[PDB]
Amino acid sequence: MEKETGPEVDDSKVTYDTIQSKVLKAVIDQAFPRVKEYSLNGHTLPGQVQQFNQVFINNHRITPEVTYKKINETTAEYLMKLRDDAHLINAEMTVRLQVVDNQLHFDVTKIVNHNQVTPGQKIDDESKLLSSISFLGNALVSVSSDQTGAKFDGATMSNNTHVSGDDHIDVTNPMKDLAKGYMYGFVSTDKLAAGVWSNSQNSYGGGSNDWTRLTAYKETVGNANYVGIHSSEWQWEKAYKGIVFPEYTKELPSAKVVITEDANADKNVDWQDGAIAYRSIMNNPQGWEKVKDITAYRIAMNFGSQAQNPFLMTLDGIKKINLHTDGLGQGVLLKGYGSEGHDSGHLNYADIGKRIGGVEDFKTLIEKAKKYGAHLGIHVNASETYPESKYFNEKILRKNPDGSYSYGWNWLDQGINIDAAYDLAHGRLARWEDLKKKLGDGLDFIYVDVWGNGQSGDNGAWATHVLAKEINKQGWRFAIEWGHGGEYDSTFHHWAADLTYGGYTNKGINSAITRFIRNHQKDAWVGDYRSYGGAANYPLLGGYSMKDFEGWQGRSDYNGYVTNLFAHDVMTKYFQHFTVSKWENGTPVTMTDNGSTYKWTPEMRVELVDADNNKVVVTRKSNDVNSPQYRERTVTLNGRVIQDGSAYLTPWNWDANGKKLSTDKEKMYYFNTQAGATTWTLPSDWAKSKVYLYKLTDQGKTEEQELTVKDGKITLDLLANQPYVLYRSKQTNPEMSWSEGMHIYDQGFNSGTLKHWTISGDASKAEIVKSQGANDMLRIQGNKEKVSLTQKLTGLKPNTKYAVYVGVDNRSNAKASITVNTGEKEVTTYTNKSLALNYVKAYAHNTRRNNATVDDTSYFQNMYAFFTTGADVSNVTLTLSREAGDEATYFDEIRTFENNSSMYGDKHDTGKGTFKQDFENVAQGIFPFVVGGVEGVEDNRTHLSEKHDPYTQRGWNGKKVDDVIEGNWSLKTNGLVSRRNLVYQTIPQNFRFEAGKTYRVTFEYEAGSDNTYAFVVGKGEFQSQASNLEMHELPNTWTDSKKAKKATFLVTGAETGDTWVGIYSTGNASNTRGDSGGNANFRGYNDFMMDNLQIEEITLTGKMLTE
Ligand SMILES: CC(=O)N[C@H]1/C(=N/OC(=O)Nc2ccccc2)O[C@H](CO)[C@H](O)[C@@H]1O[C@@H]1O[C@H](CO)[C@H](O)[C@H](O)[C@H]1O
Ligand SMILES: [Ca+2]
Ligand SMILES: [Ca+2]
Ligand SMILES: [Ca+2]
Repeated sequence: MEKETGPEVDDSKVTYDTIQSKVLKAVIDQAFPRVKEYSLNGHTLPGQVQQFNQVFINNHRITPEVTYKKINETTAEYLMKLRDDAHLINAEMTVRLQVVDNQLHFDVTKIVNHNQVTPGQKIDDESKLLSSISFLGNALVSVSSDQTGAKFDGATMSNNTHVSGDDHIDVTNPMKDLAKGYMYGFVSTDKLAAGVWSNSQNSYGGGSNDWTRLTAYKETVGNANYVGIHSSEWQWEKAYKGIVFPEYTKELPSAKVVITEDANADKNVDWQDGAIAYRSIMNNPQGWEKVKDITAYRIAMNFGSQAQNPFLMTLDGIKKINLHTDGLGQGVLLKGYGSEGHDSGHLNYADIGKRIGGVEDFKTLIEKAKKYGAHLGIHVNASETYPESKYFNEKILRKNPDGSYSYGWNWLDQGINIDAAYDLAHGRLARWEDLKKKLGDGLDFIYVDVWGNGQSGDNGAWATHVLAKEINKQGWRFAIEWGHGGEYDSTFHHWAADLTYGGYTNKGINSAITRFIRNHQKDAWVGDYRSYGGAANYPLLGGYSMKDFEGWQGRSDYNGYVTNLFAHDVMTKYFQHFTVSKWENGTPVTMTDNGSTYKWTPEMRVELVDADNNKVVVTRKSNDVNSPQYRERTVTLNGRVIQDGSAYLTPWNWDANGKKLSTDKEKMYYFNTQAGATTWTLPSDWAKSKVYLYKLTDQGKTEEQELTVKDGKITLDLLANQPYVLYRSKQTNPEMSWSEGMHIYDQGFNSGTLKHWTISGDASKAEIVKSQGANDMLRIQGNKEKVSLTQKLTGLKPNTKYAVYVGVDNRSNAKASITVNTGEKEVTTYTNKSLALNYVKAYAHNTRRNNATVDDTSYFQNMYAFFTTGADVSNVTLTLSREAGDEATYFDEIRTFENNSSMYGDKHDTGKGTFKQDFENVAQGIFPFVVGGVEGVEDNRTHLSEKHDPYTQRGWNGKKVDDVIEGNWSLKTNGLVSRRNLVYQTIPQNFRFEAGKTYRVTFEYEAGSDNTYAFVVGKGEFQSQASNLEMHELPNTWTDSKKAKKATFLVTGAETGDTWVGIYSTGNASNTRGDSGGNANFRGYNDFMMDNLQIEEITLTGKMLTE
């Protein structure tokens, strides 16, 4: 390429002024808000050297009519009149340039559109809107090829672990053309560096063209090439289908430059200096300060009406983690906080799940969690909804150009995508406000699922910023799913933090520049996941690795959750207590993974600092990618080694909420992923002290040991993959108030003792044991007389209807019971040997082998009693008991909660009389049924359907069957045809067909197809040697009827006491009547609904004897 030339600059007709602080001077044009050049400490950086007195308004070139006033020594103002009659532009904007020390601020301080526009109202011509303002062509700062050390460094979005988003370009003549959007951009010489920020929500496209708030441009002036950094286009008045968006969607344009000399004392001036300085001018995502102390993220899941994780139970998990981590902070995402659980009731943010304890128990959880530094978040959706939701309406639904619905997720029900732009223009904000009003203060984060994939239309930079602002205004921190989502406002990205998702192309932000700037503010990065290669092959800063134990994607591994916190997250979070100050890359390496062989340049040393001038240095032990030392680091703190390879001994000087610890609460954590002795030098303020070591378990600090300090050093030869904590004085474990608010002490058997139970009988026959999944359970076995355990139920309300259940898995034929005595009345329920395996994926005692109770299976099911308090609630007791037997009964979870069911002879309490279930007051689940094995262990596609006329009912969008037969609730199964398996069944603990007695079972049902579902009678454990079943295939209920049909069956209890009834998915094909896809799913061809179940004990007389 030949040396390049361009026009020289004739400034004979230009009048310049200067504005200046004590350190920075800017030469500015009086004709237009342009900076010609900057001076700081006798060094210079150009701005926009060649005048370009044009702006682009609505993508039309306009020569503004400008008037100027120098306001004061640092500040100048420009009034810019904008007129283009052909394009209906008639407006004016005011711009200020202001120097603040080493910063230059560019602000549009006022915009007036002389066209009539009313936010929230119709506009008849959208071209009358003043929708975009661009000052592209006027660089805010630049560097010239004639300057020594001239370089540009910029970041773009990459989520591919093989491909850095960063460009590093020497500014030379000749050089390659450059006209490109960037998220972050720096220019520098050997003397000065500059960074640029803008609030522009411009996009040039997806991928690396998105979040492009800056544009870099090469311009040749005379014999020199300049690379300048411009703000990209800003947005202003916008509409959707003629409806002008709310005023809050308009944010005045702003940009800033910062200019700096060496800022990290390396005696070199480069982008890193600019990046340090940039932290003073940048936006900061709201809530970022919390991130560094949220060490233990996870999800607690509810789904399908089951109430797997009631709000108050989540507090007990918080207490386990508080003990086991010795007080590290937590972040629990409540996926299924609303409606019937996860993926129910979307858009109605304020509909806090009633079956998990409602707003009252949510409020208690938020408040009580504060002292454990445990922050709660919720999962919401702003992209799709279901007929059941209050906010389902034709107007909000997304339609394709052809008029068809854009169908969304199908799982419990068939959802339809919403039009997010319509939503914004029609009151979305108020839905957040309603949640805030109902819930109150103290919620930490809103995680918006799906958003950023386009299901709801535009989910790009501008639309995301608007959404985030609505959430942030309520006091909530923003979190999103995708690695590429929410770059401006997010603090957490699920597919960055859960390293398993998506594979190597779909991870966190692969940018050294961006991570240097923002590592401490968000979990948005590339973590250690060797099989992805590139940046994910042992990042020096770590990166959040999220696992779970409360039901998300079936996850239940408590011990592995904790090991993972210490293996990845403790050091990741340690670094976030500092800001990056220096970043050094090594020589390129060659890697082969994921179907390619490629080059990657790794970081070899990263330094960080804090406001106390502590210095952390992280060094990769080798640049050789084929050496084990490539995947090892050293970490020093003020030169003292705190990590070396597999082991660390790291200080922690912050409480669970991030507050500075008192001196006597300062501690160190030890963790080593390998066996072997390690030796550590103590800091001077430990070297002469006594030192005590504790093994951390789910019981807190254990196995106290005083260490021998020799020559200021300690040596630790401890268990691999086991956390320990060290202190300078003896420590104890506090009272945890297990299960506070739940009316009973420790109902998950987490406290290591049964001493708070009153035990009647031989106490040696009751003990806490661990399941095959390491989950604690009460076990009674080997007893020749009854064994009972009793507690008072505390804190109840007088004259109030309650439910209580215990989870029970009985391997004995002996009676295992739950009994409540209110003082005035006693009620009891029992089970003999359990006969139904547990298929609920989000429940910790499902039958997946790794969750198994014993013998590789789980038959846990909730065993209920229903009672009513009297006037005095000072002596209400709960007793778990077991009659004599050699085999074991296992119990876990005793939940007592308000309930208004009337199942027993039209009365609430457990007792005699005709059994009825109208599904209107279900405590949880699908009682008296339990989900069967039709889908295996799954987020079962059977739940309690909620009415929303007309959308849930026959006729809407051609629906063939009602979701709800009577009242507000029914029992719905979505699409589980042709499975040759049991959809659900009663169990004796929930309804016992007594030996030799006959019952009339009646219900109303909808069925979309003939003989796809059957009513069945069985006994004992169902086996799909297949079990004998009495089979009654059911006809469709709509081709010859305007409503649900009534079914009636006689059932006699087997002498073995183990008779049950249920609904079975036959082998027959369903009939979608020529419909397909979403229409076929929506319309209910493949569905079954039940309501108004009655089971009446009868004596067969007269014509009953004929059938
Ligand atoms: C998918 C996922 O991990 N989470 C939820 C979700 N994410 O949005 C997507 O677009 N996901 C996606 C990922 C890969 C390929 C296609 C799509 O969206 C869903 C709602 O649209 C749903 O909530 C996803 O979670 C699943 O939820 C079901 C129950 O509805 C079930 O619990 C699954 O185990 C979850 O992964
Ligand atoms: Ca430097
Ligand atoms: Ca009903
Ligand atoms: Ca539903």
